[PDB]
Amino acid sequence: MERYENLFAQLNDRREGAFVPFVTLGDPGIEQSLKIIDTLIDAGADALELGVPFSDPLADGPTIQNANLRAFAAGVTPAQCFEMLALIREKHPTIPIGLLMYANLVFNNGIDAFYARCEQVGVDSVLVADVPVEESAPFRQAALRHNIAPIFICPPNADDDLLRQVASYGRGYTYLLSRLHHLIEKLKEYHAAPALQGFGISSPEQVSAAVRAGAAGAISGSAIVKIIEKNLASPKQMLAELRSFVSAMKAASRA
Amino acid sequence: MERYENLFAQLNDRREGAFVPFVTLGDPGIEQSLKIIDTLIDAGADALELGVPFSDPLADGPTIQNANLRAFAAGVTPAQCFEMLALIREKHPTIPIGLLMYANLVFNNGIDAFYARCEQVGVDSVLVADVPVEESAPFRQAALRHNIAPIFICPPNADDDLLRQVASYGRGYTYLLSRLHHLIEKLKEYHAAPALQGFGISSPEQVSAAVRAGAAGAISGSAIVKIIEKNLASPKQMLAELRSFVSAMKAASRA
Amino acid sequence: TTLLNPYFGEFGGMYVPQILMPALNQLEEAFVSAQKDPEFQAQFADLLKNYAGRPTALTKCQNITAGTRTTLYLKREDLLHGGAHKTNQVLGQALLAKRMGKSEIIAETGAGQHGVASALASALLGLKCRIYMGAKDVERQSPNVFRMRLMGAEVIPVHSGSATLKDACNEALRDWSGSYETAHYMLGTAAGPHPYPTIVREFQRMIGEETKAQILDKEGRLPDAVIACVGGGSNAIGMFADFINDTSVGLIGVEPGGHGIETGEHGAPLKHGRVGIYFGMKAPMMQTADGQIEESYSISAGLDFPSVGPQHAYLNSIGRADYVSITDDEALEAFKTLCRHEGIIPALESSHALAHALKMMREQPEKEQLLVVNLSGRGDKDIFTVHDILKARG
Amino acid sequence: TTLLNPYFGEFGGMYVPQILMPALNQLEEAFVSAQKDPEFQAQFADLLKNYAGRPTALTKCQNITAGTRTTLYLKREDLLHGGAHKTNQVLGQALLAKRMGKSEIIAETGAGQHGVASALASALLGLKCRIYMGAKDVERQSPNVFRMRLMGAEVIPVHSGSATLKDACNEALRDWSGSYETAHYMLGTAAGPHPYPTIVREFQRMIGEETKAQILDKEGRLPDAVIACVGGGSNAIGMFADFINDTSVGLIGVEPGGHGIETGEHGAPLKHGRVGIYFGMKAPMMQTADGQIEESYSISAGLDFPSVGPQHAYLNSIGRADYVSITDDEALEAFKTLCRHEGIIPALESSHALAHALKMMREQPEKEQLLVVNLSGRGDKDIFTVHDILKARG
Ligand SMILES: O=P(O)(O)OC[C@@H](O)[C@@H](O)c1c[nH]c2ccccc12
Ligand SMILES: O=P(O)(O)OC[C@@H](O)[C@@H](O)c1c[nH]c2ccccc12
Ligand SMILES: *Cc1c(COP(=O)(O)O)cnc(C)c1O
Ligand SMILES: *Cc1c(COP(=O)(O)O)cnc(C)c1O
Repeated sequence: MERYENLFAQLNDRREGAFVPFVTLGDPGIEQSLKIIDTLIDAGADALELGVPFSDPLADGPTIQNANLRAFAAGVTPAQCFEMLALIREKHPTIPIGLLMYANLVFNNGIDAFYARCEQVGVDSVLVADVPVEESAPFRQAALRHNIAPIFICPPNADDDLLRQVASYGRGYTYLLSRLHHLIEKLKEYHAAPALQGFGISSPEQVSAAVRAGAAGAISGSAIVKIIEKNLASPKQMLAELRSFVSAMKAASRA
Repeated sequence: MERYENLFAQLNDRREGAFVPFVTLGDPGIEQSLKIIDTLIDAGADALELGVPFSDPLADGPTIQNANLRAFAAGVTPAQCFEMLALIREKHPTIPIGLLMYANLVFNNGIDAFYARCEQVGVDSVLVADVPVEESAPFRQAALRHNIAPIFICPPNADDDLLRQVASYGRGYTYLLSRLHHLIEKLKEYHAAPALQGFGISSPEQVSAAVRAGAAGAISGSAIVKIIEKNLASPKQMLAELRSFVSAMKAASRA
Repeated sequence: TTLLNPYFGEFGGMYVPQILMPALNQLEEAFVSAQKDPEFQAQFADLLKNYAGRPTALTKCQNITAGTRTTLYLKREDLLHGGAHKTNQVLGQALLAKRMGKSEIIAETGAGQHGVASALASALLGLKCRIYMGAKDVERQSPNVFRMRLMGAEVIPVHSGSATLKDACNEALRDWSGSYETAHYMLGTAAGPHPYPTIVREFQRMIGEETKAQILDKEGRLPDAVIACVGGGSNAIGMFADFINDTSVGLIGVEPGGHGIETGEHGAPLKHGRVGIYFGMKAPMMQTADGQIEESYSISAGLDFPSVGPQHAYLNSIGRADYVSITDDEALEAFKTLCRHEGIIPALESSHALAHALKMMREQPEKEQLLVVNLSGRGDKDIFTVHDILKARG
Repeated sequence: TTLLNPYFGEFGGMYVPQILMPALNQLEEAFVSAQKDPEFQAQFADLLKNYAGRPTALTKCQNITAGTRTTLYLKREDLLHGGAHKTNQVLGQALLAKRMGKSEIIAETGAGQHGVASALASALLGLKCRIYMGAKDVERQSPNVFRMRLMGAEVIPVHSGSATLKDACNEALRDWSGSYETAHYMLGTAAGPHPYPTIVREFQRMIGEETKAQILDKEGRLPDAVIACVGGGSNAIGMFADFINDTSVGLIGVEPGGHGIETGEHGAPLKHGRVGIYFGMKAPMMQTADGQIEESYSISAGLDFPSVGPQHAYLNSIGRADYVSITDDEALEAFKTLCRHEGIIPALESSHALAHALKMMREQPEKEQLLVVNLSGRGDKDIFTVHDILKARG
């Protein structure tokens, strides 16, 4: 949590929005994934949203599903992901790192133990995609005891009750599904964690629009992963293309 | 009828039994069939039992079914059979000629017309295999009006009522299914047409046994037809083998 | 002499070799006795209900008649155990066999459907079932042959003659001629020599009796017409029997028109054949000019029969029932229509009856009429046939 | 907040992305409302009876138990329209969809059996049905794919991810996340997020209610045990529900043992898996040590599921129901036994339940016991599978 609070205070002091790339850990390989992540950071990512490949990712889109498969083909496991997380924090001490998880990988060896491991490696938040607020109690409690921000998705079909719960239970950031001015206003009224818009963000103008709408930033996943997908044969070109795309999206967030 | 009456009076005057070959008209071809029939007569047949190929011969045994198929392969039709019958009578004026028919070929163009055609070509009897005495009225009436002997089968499971009907309605000969001393005695008691035993007669000893049992003779079909079946490639050998078999069976019938 | 009349007008009779008459007489007597025996009836009823699933539903099909003044019900014999109406009468015949002290069943089958029905009743009632089948058919009928053997029936490939159905029937009757004291020949349709047309009808008449009670319950009146496909005639006579004396109710039998009557490739002897004698009966049949029995044809194997039951020839002659024909293409369209609009996949045999009801409806859409089609069977068995035809037609 | 408890002890729940909660809440409310609506009930009853063929028979199988003190009855869901119990609940769910003002159905299927069931109810009730199917399955399921399209359903081949069922489910839920105002996701078993385990059970409970009335009528007492195969758990919970408060009646669920539990190739998560969260529920599942969902296996596609419904996990935990497993070989032997001795070809899924009853009987032949097996479906669909295995085993 502290890293997100610190990041959003700084960005706000600069009248700037956050640009947060999402990639699947291990895609397309462990080494290439670590190089991909270092490139996104050097190119300007304010935070990272990282996926741990799961066998039955009911909510991952087509592009992401293919990223999971490439990571599984490389033999990526949750344990290797945590080793990668440790190394990423060891290289970048201040960037907020958030995980996008599926319930079973968090529940598998004990919910509390999972958040303890996140704390140990330096992860800052966890969004469990298939845990709605109604089933979130054990997850959010375990997260708070280990100083990890529990992240909730505020979908387009959210009602007032959902907004209040999300504002009350979440920390770090609120994941605002783009598929909003009103949702954003109520979240602020209820003092929710800063909102980052996610879903289909692939161009600079969408990042400026998100910030202009009142969001604290934007998340981009499929657009980043497609770049990986298209350059599997030219690792060098992949990083170069990733640097260009992230750098452009981040500039869009500046005042 | 007259030819059968004349034949049985002569045979009786010689204390002799009748040997009656059965063959399918047209098997294996029209010409070969006419040569086959002339050979059976020259070799000693006292009468002939001739089949007209039918498409659905529910009562023909395996050997006979194959004879029908060979005749059909040669394109034999009932009309060609009647042409063959005319020619056979034209060559042999006294030998009784009996047909083994299936009901539909007799009923097809009119029952009466069928027996009229038999009379015209010189046929002496007709056995309609699938007409039991219970359904025989139109057939036996038409036969008598045209001086053709209506032939009935006296099966092994015959009761007294059947014996009396068969004795009363039949003329020419009674077809005694071997599958008998008692059946033969009752038939004589009821003044039935002389009996010829049929079914499985293939050796000389069966012909002598039939005559000794009181039958007036015996019919042999499958044994004759198998000879045709086995020598399809050597017409000459076929006739030679047929002459030998018929000659042997006929000798068995003599006093 | 017989207990019952062997004829329906000039049609029917017992045209079998003399040696089989005692077997027919024995069967007729056991059947007459069984019909007066409340215990036999209770046992047949118990099997129909608790094993076969009777009564079968009478389903109103509203989607298919939308926009017209036709109300259509389908009598659901496709829901009967085995998937077709055949099951009804093989259970009755197997009980008759036992009544006669018999422990063996002889049957013959071409398509294999009668074979399956015979085998399942035999399995259920402890009867050793042997089914004669032309070797040509065994080869072209793997699924049903396997079903028969799974159910314990001995499937005897026949190679004699032309190795087709007629050859299997021949061998079956020969067998029966020698084994009738211990074996019963289970005929699969309302045809053949007396008493079979009568027995099969009586053992299928519950189709019509139930339909009557169900339609009176739901509509409060009888149908304007009941419609059924006609191969040998068992499901149709079963549907028609109970309505014969209800003269306001039309009885429409539908023979297969195959590629079209004019092409000669059809199975519509009743309306387009000629009276003849074969298979132990005097009846309309498809025959050559000189009397050989012609080969019939239909996209539906179950309707590919060259003759028809005598009672149908008779009902036709006196004008009590009317018979029509439906082509392969019309049957296929009815098949597709029912799947899509009612979610019921009908047998291609039954699709001929449905096709004719669809024509009565479509030709006169404003004619008010209450129709019942006998859905004789389900069509899972016809999926590959239909698939390949459609694929072939792109 | 929900109207009904989403859990059965610790099992169940609603583990779906937040965006799907309104669809689940909407469904739960429509279902609670429908259950109190006599008109809905009358309509569901009318379809069950006049279209699907209920009540189904309860058949006493005397041949198979001869020589033992076991009396066995088979609840005949194989006689239900469609050939399996699945039909019951898809008709109820399609009526719920209409109650919610929906005209579209979303389903996904692997083996294709749920697909066929969804498609037939949709055809009948005027619903546009779209079925997601992994491209790998479409290729290996020609027959059922054709059946689905014959019935008007749009079969959508999925190539995303690994192109298997999980990929079809994914796409199906995504679709549903955006279309739920006009489309209903028809789940095919008693699993997934609340309210589905509850809805499916209630829409299959007539199996058990009828069985109770039929057994009391015929035997004058309740069964010592009712036995049913368990994939996701719908036919078994449908059979078990009405007997849950009859504590003298054993409830035995049979999971597929595949090639043997010890080989790891099975579909028995309830007794040999580990609690996890997936497919929207907390339940026993087959999973790797680090939490990936394992692949399950059974000779029977319908039982090839890596988890089990939560109510079963719960009944097991409190000891009200007992669960066992039956291997491919034991299921195959039960399949052959029923065909040969009763003339009924059972689904290979159902053969697992029958196999377990045969074992209870054979292991203790002098134990007096009244058993009912839920014959969930017919096995015409399994003839080639069984044939090839047997041929392979010479
Ligand atoms: O790919 P997009 O359209 O840019 O949206 C990011 C999203 O995919 C990523 O944050 C994500 C991956 N898996 C998820 C599961 C649930 C919610 C969100 C996610
Ligand atoms: O072939 P066998 O066993 O010798 O029997 C003569 C018999 O076949 C012949 O007379 C015959 C041919 N077809 C028939 C039909 C019915 C009765 C008798 C026959
Ligand atoms: C056998 C069959 C028929 C044809 O026989 P009928 O005796 O004329 O009824 C019709 N429908 C189905 C489904 C069949 O299996
Ligand atoms: C689908 C199927 C099953 C398995 O599913 P459950 O939900 O566990 O009932 C069982 N039997 C048959 C015949 C099936 O088609």
